[PDB]
Amino acid sequence: MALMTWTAAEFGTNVGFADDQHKTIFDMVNKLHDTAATGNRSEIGKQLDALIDYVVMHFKSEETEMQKKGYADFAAHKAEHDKLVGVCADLQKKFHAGEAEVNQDTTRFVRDWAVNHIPKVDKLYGPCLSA
Ligand SMILES: [Fe+3]
Ligand SMILES: [Fe+3]
Ligand code: NA
Repeated sequence: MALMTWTAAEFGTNVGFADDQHKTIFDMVNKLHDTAATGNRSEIGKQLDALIDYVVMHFKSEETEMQKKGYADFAAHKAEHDKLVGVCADLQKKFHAGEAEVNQDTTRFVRDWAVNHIPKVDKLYGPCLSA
């Protein structure tokens, strides 16, 4: 049972690149979720690291477009990104020190974050970025 399922109704932004990057995030989170129910710590870490790298790139992609187009709520939206990047960096620090584990609570938090962020934050840039 996949943790996350993308639909257009719930998550579509009317912005092609963003919808595509979102669908990749959901697939990479789903993979990490399944791995996080095991004790395969090396595989957990590789999938965690891949997912974080991709998310940071997604945020940059959204920010570069918002800023270039003079989107009204760019700085607020970047602030929400930058707080999750700080949480991700802190988790990588603790995980790669052997001080914290990644488990299905970790991936449920990323789920919770995304399923709030996409509809309530990302969908707001649609009109600007699809114009
Ligand atoms: Fe997004
Ligand atoms: Fe965003
Ligand atoms: Na995300």
